[PDB]
Amino acid sequence: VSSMRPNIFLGVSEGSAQYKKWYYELMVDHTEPFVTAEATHLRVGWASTEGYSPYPGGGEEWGGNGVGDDLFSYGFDGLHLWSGCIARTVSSPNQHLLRTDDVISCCLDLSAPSISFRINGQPVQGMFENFNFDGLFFPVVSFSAGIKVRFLLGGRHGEFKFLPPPGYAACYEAVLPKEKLKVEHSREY
Amino acid sequence: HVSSMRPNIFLGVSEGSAQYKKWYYELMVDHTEPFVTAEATHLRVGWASTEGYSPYPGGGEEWGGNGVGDDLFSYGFDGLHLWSGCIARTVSSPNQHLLRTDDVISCCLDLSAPSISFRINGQPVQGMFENFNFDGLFFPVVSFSAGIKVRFLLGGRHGEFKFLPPPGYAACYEAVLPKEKLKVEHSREY
Repeated sequence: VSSMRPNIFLGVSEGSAQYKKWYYELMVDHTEPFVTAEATHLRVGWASTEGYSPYPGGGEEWGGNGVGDDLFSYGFDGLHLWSGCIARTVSSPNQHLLRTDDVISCCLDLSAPSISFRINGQPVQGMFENFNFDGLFFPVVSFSAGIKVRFLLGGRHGEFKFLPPPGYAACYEAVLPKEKLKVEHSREY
Repeated sequence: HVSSMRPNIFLGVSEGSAQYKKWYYELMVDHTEPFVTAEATHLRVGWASTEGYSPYPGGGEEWGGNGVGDDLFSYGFDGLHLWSGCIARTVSSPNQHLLRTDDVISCCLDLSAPSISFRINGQPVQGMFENFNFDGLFFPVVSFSAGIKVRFLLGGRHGEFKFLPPPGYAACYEAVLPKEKLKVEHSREY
């Protein structure tokens, strides 16, 4: 499984009076038809830097693993929410596994805290809430071979298809000052 | 304009056993564009240190994905020049040229010297990096403009070298953390 993420890192510093509600969308451009359902993986959501792999000297690195396959990430696959390698079904209109032209809205509310999703503008009935966190969250997607997706982070270069829920800010605005917005892709060698 | 790639191989000094202090990999250039006037190209390969990561709140540190040699924590070669701190140092080699299709660049990191040196199509590049501080962990890295296609040859089954590493050098592939899978990360402007 491959993974992609932008360089957008969201957290709370107590007393900083930060913006705490963040929104982005993912558009699915292509999935592979001629592959089996067990060989297909497409999940989108959020992950925490607390899930990084440790290195000598206190270093920590993103592992690029499947969204929801650990205790520090939270994914949606169209039918299910994933966390801790466990899937749970959630309802949405016309619910289906993620496919070409789906637009997934991803919501992170660090004041709750909560994570929720929309599919093609419509609420997904089921959320993650009151999870403990100790790190920074980033948008993330994981996918099997040949799948093509794009982050829509807001603004001229990734316009949202849907209006964010009240109180939510566009993820592109959270880039660190002086850094350029970039997308990182991880794949097995 | 410029993208960057790296494997998850991190090389550094420790107080433990250190049979291998000299590390080697190759980069194969699969495609560069022939000469065109409407665009300038960029292709640099070498090494970077985690000390060049960008700091984030809470002590986080992230790879910036910037051009190799565009800061004081990375060390790049482009066929004609070595780059560090955004400055180019002219070096020489036989049959000299900016990197092009089918070039194989050897990259060498010697943590005992310390030094970073290069070969091009098997021949030594005359001019190396030597009088640098080498704090942090080093990783192979490449930076390139759009449409350029390159591959790391790190050693191991999936990336055999075209040339023998110089005496005393070990393949980067051997330094993967034992619980990690070998992956390549690609950074691109959004």
